[PDB]
Amino acid sequence: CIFEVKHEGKVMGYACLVGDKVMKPAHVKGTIDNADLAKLAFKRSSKYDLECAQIPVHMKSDASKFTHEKPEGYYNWHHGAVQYSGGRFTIPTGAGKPGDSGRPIFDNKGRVVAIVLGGANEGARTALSVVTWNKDIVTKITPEGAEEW
Amino acid sequence: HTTLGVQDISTTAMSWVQKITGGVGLIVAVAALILIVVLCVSFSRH
Amino acid sequence: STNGTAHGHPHEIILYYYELYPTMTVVIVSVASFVLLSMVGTAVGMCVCARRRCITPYELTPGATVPFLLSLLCCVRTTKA
Repeated sequence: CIFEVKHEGKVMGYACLVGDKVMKPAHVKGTIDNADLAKLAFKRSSKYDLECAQIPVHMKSDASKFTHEKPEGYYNWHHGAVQYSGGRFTIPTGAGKPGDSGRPIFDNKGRVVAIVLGGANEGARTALSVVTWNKDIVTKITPEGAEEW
Repeated sequence: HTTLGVQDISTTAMSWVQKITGGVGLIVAVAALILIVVLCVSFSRH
Repeated sequence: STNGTAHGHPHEIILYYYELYPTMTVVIVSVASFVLLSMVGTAVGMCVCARRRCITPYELTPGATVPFLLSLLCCVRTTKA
């Protein structure tokens, strides 16, 4: 379900097969490192900083079902455990660097909860700037002073 | 004494043609404002 | 002479040209062209605004379609496959 966006042979962010679309943050430079995915036609959406397309039939079995459901507590991401509370995702400062955009923040059942875009350093912890689902629609939470990763 | 600059007559008819122009301008002005209003709604939504 | 009947409609409007003239009509035509340009500019702006509206919902995922009809002629046709 997770695929990596490469730019000049360098991983910039990620792409994800959620629902029946193929997502990847709009701000991420590069092209999905997967033939089938790379040749697709994406529809950009600057409001959501999202850029979706449709999953080829032969990969649709590979999608992951997202969720608006996110109760205060700890979430999972590649570098460790993210913490959600006060309507804000945070992590120990240093555990997220430029080149981590696109990486999903899963919950314990695998549902993608948000997609990292960058983070604002506020000391001990960094408030993440993410793309998250609302009641049904996409949204973007960007803490004051975020540094786009 | 004639010999002056118009415009002058012919009323009605004249109004018929005049009324056709400028209305569409008002429409696109209103639509522009409405688009701005919706944009502000989106800005508020974010 | 060159009777300058009133109308109408229009018709007579052009008859006045002969009365007081060389000019008159050409300036009016230029004004009409300017009005057309304003009308065309408005339409172009409106189409760009229509894009601005369909924006956000330009990424992907269910959600119109839906408001895509009622939907300023695209909206749809657009939602679909």
